Amino acid sequence: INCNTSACTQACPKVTFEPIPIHYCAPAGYAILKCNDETFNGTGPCSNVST
Amino acid sequence: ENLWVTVYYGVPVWKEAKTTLFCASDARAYEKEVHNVWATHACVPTDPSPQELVLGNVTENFNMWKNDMVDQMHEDIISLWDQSLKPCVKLTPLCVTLICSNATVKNGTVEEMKNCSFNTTTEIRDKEKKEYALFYKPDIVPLSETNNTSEYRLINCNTSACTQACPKVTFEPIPIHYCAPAGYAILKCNDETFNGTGPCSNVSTVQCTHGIRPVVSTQLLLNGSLAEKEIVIRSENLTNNAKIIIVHLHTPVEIVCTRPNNNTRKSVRIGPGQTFYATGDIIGDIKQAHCNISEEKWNDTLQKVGIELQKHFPNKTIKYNQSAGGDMEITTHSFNCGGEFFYCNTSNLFNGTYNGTYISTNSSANSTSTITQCRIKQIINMWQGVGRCMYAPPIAGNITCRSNITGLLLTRDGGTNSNETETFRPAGGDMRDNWRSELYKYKVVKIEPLGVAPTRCKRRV
Amino acid sequence: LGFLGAAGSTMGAASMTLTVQARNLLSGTVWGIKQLQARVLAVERYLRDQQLLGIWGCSGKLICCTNVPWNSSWSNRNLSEIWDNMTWLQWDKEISNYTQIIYGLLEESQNQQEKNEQDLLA
Amino acid sequence: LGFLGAAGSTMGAASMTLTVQARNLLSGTVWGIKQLQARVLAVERYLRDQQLLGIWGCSGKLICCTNVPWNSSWSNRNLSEIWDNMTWLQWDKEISNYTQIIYGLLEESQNQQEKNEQDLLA
Amino acid sequence: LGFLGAAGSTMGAASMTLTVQARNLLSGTVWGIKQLQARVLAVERYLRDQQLLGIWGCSGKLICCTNVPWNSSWSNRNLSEIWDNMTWLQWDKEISNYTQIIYGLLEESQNQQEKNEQDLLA
Ligand SMILES: *[C@@H]1O[C@H](CO)[C@@H](O[C@@H]2O[C@H](CO)[C@@H](O[C@@H]3O[C@H](CO)[C@@H](O)[C@H](O[C@H]4O[C@H](CO)[C@@H](O)[C@H](O)[C@@H]4O[C@H]4O[C@H](CO)[C@@H](O)[C@H](O)[C@@H]4O)[C@@H]3O)[C@H](O)[C@H]2NC(C)=O)[C@H](O)[C@H]1NC(C)=O
Ligand SMILES: *[C@@H]1O[C@H](CO)[C@@H](O[C@@H]2O[C@H](CO)[C@@H](O[C@@H]3O[C@H](CO)[C@@H](O)[C@H](O)[C@@H]3O)[C@H](O)[C@H]2NC(C)=O)[C@H](O)[C@H]1NC(C)=O
Repeated sequence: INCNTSACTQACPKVTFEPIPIHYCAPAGYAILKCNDETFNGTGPCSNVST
Repeated sequence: ENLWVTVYYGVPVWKEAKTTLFCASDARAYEKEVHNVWATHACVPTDPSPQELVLGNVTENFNMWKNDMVDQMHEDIISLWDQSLKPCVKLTPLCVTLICSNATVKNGTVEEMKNCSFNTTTEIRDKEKKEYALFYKPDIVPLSETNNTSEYRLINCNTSACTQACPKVTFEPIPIHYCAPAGYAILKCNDETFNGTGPCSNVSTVQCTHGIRPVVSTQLLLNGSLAEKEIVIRSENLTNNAKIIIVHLHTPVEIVCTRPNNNTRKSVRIGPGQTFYATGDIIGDIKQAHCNISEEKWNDTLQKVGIELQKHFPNKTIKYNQSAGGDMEITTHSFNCGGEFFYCNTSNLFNGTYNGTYISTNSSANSTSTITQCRIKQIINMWQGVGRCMYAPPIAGNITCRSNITGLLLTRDGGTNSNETETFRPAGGDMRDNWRSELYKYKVVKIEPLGVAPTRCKRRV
Repeated sequence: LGFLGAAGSTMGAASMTLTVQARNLLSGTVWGIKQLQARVLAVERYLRDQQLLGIWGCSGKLICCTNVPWNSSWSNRNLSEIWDNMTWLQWDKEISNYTQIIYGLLEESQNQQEKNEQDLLA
Repeated sequence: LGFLGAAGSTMGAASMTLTVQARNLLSGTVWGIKQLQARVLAVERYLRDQQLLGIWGCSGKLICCTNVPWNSSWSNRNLSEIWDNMTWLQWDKEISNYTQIIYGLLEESQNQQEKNEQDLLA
Repeated sequence: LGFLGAAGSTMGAASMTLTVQARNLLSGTVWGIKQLQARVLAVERYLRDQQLLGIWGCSGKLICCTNVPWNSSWSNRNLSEIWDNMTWLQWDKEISNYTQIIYGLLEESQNQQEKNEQDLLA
């Protein structure tokens, strides 16, 4: 089915797919806040917040 | 007097020093796609603010030729273009034997384009099919000493391989501002009657340089900046006749070109998932590419140059002579317009002999008079040893190139029989000399905030 | 006043409002590897100059009074002439020889003088 | 007390123990050139802030009493209630207009005041 | 005196002329991205160390006199012995335990001590 739009690459067998967790994480001088209200409709004030 | 030495921080002292500079472009280019134009991609968004400021009491030396900022420009722009030709198709199956027709037109009043054919790799690497393409004459050469006149070669595979330019990048030069880091400063020379060396008696601190147009050229300086009040002529030393004299112009001279042929693009699929574009049939009649200039205005401008070349060689009169000859890349005026590349045989503009007096334009015999021929190439070895190839794909339709001349590049020619009419020529040269014509106003310096002078303080423990 | 509003100006004018030339060590943004090389900026220049300026006891980006004695063999132009008439942009070119000696004198005097703090509050 | 153990707290609590929020300007490890641009981090931010804070005579990462006169036309809420009741995370939003004027007033006052020091021991 | 002209020397000699060891945090030039990481240099080390040294009130790259009380339970070797005979390169090895407590004591004392100036000026 290739060669009608592009060329292709075999995935190397030395790499496998199953997702390892990642922690996208802040630089110093910046900070990440976390919204601690479970009944949260995606907008508005988070009346409980934690750094 | 037992004075105690102090230290000051924030001292206004300069040191001319080397550094890199940031290439920066105007804001409107940055809503566009990657590499479209290239100035949006590899150069930073700019800001004209703050205003340039005069340094009221100063005296600073400038040396246009010894400057190396132009070399940083040159290296950065070459590296920029080299990165631009990685993500495109590296041709390859087209460097084959090309079977071409040999009917010939033979009747004159015409100069034509050759029709050729070749076998191509489609979506099956174990299959080949027939294709045809129109190729401009310089790009194609006879194949072998075995005189099969129908078998012709693409000009590659003798020195290098080539890469097609992607259609998603275009060549129109976006302005660029070569700009300083903090701790360095850009000083601008404000003397208009400046011979290129010695002191600039009026100098200004500038945030960074006004817009440079990196317009490619080889024999004449297209769209740019013009002199304040008259013609000013610059060279390092007229003793060596081999160096390139640069002439600026005050009034513009206008140049317009045209490719009256209506080329049509033909899409060919060359290898898996990548396309090659050629020229199909030409709609309409076959015609010659040309560029026009107005000859009374050109003659006047050339005489005004003549009264500024006579200044340095007063006993010897002036004669403008045809180009050096030999290689096409040297002995022709070449430039870029609409993405296509023109190559003009320009002996017509520079034949004459000037004698100090002013032979005027008035009364005008015919105000519609003009002075008018150029070839076109697709396989371009644009710089020497750079990864020379660029295959410029054809464009649809036709084009025009209305533009302004703002300066000349010349050779002063050696003597002959001590003739009073010792001559000058047009002169091809490096692209560094092309950009040296437009950054002469500037130098770079390094600020030294820490200095020592005698206060009258004493100190406490 | 601008980045260089005192270049070629007198000592009186150029020594007041030193701040305008001291603040502008903050710029630079992304262009490849060479830009991030080009960001020596304050990151090296300011840190160097401030390390010298603090090692001599002058922790301040302005006029500071050190104690090292001006000398007959370094000056040779009339004292009163300098502070009213000349510019920095011709004074540094006359003093440029003796920078390295002064740059050691100013720190050895600082080490000499902060020592007496140890005794004067012990 | 944590990185933000005073956000939305009163002036007295948030002005004491300022150090806990000042020290957290050190981090970073390799994820290539894009990360290495992220190391402007403290290298540029801390130097900018300290340059400002030192140009105003306040070479100290804490409370520093400058002299510039607070004005009738910038305050308009009663003096006594601010230092007992309110938090920074609304004071900054009341005052945010007049930052730039203040940022020049404090440095011109420093250039003024160190000059008198230059005479008062000369 | 060189970069390490006091290593293994007595405290008196090593505590005078500290500048020769403080200044050598300026070097480094280009070799690719890994070198550009390698130039953390002063740009992180000095900024860290000076942030600690200023948060404790000692804005000076030399001997500074803090106030926190040395204790019976941290010392246990005779006072007069240390300053005349021993070297830093074996003193740090005996004091290595109590760095973290001292590093907080020195800053909380500084915050405690600048306050009395704030109110006295009021
Ligand atoms: C560069 O060279 C290449 C060749 O190397 C040129 O490409 C060739 O172009 C011709 C012309 O288009 C093309 O031949 C035609 O292909 C058509 C495909 O549909 C055919 O249908 C057509 O057949 C008619 O013409 C023949 C004469 O050429 C007749 O012999 C034939 O019987 C057909 O005539 C009948 O049908 C027509 C239908 O309209 C009808 O009107 C008549 O009355 C009659 O009943 C042609 O064969 C070639 O195929 C092309 N070659 C390749 C390899 O593609 C190219 O044009 C050149 N470039 C330039 C600018 O000239
Ligand atoms: C491609 O070629 C065509 C034809 O050669 C160009 O079309 C022509 O363009 C000119 C302008 O360059 C038009 O001229 C007009 O003339 C009238 C005369 O009254 C005047 O009022 C206008 O100001 C304008 O100058 C002309 O009409 C037009 N068509 C023809 C048949 O000549 C076309 O511009 C070319 N395109 C490119 C991209 O080069």
